[PDB]
Amino acid sequence: IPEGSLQFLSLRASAPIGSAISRNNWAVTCDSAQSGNECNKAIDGNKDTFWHTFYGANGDPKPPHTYTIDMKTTQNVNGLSMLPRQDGNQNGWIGRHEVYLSSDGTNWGSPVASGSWFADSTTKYSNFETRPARYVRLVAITEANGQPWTSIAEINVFQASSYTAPQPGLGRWGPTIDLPIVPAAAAIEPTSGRVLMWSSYRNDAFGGSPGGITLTSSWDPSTGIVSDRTVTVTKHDMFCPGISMDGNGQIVVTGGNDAKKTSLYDSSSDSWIPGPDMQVARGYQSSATMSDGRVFTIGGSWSGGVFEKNGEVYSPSSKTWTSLPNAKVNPMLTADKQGLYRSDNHAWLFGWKKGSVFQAGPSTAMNWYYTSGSGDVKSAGKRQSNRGVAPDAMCGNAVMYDAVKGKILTFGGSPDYQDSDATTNAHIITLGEPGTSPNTVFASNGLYFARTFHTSVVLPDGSTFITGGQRRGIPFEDSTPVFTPEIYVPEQDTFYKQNPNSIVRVYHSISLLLPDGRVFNGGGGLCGDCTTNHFDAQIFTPNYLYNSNGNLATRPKITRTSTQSVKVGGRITISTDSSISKASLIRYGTATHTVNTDQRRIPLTLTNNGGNSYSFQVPSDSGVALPGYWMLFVMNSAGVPSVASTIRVTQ
Ligand SMILES: [Ca+2]
Ligand SMILES: [Ca+2]
Repeated sequence: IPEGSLQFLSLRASAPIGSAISRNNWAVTCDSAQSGNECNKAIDGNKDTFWHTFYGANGDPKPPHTYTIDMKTTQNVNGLSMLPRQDGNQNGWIGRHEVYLSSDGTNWGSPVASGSWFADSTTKYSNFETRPARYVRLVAITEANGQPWTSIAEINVFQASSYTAPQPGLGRWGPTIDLPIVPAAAAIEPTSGRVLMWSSYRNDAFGGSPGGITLTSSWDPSTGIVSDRTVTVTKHDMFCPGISMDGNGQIVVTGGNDAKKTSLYDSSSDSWIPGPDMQVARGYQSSATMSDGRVFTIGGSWSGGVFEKNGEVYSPSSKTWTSLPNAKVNPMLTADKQGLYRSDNHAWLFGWKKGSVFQAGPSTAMNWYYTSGSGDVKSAGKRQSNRGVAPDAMCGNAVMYDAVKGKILTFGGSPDYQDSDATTNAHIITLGEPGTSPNTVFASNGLYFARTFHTSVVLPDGSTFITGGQRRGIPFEDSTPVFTPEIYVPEQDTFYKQNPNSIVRVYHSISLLLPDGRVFNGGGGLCGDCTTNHFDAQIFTPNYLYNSNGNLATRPKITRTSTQSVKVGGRITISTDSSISKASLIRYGTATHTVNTDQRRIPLTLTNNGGNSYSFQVPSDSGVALPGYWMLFVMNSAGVPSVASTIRVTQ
């Protein structure tokens, strides 16, 4: 008996890592309950009985509706589950919701989790960081269909095996954002400032695949609202696509199950529209935006035949894909045990000067790709250090934290895509002109924790946040998880462990830098009726946003910008509320399968005009300052960043 049905495009939701707390001694209360649908009906163990708020003769009071639990004793709570009514009737199904924890039952504080649950009969979960509590409260903000009622067939609360208070100075995890989909792919859509999330659909528990369906949702940081899941017949089964945000700011998704399809996200109408078909079938490949705004892609797993997966280029202006057969994929293949099926997967691509694209790995061999004529490829040497040659690092990460100096930090990964041990390998690559072999050195003493399928983002201050993953790569399995994130600080050539989280983020997980300076980490799974589909995300707040007291630090503010669009080499003048010491530009990102070829950081050279007025010039080379949308951050002497000001860079 699987969860849900094909009719609803259902998937089993992942539970927290813990056990259900005995409810025999619980005292429950609700804002209202119809006779016959008492509040204790949600804790009687009968899936066919449910609590239901007032209706009919008692009137139809609208939400919010609340369910409060007194567990009588303190427990280390890390989640809750909600089983909706199972009679086919949808009245009362909870949509938008919030979860609160309390030690006294009177001070509930702020929600430990909030978001929106999908409208179907499957068991829903709200998983969050462990916290001692005697009382738990679930608030239904809206009903799945906008109706006045709230109902619950069974509600449970989970306890972790232990609790350890977070250490001061190492950041903080929370809250959890509950979603109606597994965010397997995501991006920060620049025109709206929202986190766009999407996934494909498949569930062998039902069989008979629908075909070409894309499920999408979004989270707005300014309102905290998670939009309802949308089902689009894109005729593009993604699952393992390439993703880029072009020079104009449009999200371009390529290949996957439907190997030659291209889908574009039209931001003005919040919808996926068809793009031109690629010339070659590809899956698990990376794509990268170029200095001229075009998008380059190479690799594509294996296909029944003898068609090579050499490079090709997309033009947003002519809406065409053109093969670049001489931009050969062979030089970048790893020695994966599975051969061509995996050897060209997830290349560490970076658009660079004069239409070139640098490939930093995962293969030991690094290469330069060219896009003039029918393409070209030139060796850039091997990723290495005084410690030796770096081994193939499939699903390791690569982040360009200082584009002006050509700095790329690489870390983690394993020799084979699956069933192999990850390593602590980490390197710093310093890019020069196309065609030259960059110098490479080891980053500090490597990662604290070996990991693969982990994700990462460059932060406003130039540091790189690294999170999730597992010690041994096993897609869809939440084994050997790494719960402690790490931050690399370049000026100190040092890695720092941060406070750990409670949710496993492995294969199919993502991370993105939010405009407000925090990190959005979520997803993982997408395996039908499996127990590892994570329908959520969590926020990580870096230490730079907290003062010594534990409260939010005062942030510098950008009170004015002379323009919001500038050509490469151009100048922008700004005004701040107080003196600042540094500034940076971070390109908006996209993410899936550990790949993010869109993010990068440019340290800005400031000019002090006095009176808290500063100006800066955007790098003249579009290979460094890739066209598209960027986030402008200013930092004070204490290292605290402002929230981002959106800037569009053009040619
Ligand atoms: Ca019941
Ligand atoms: Ca929009």
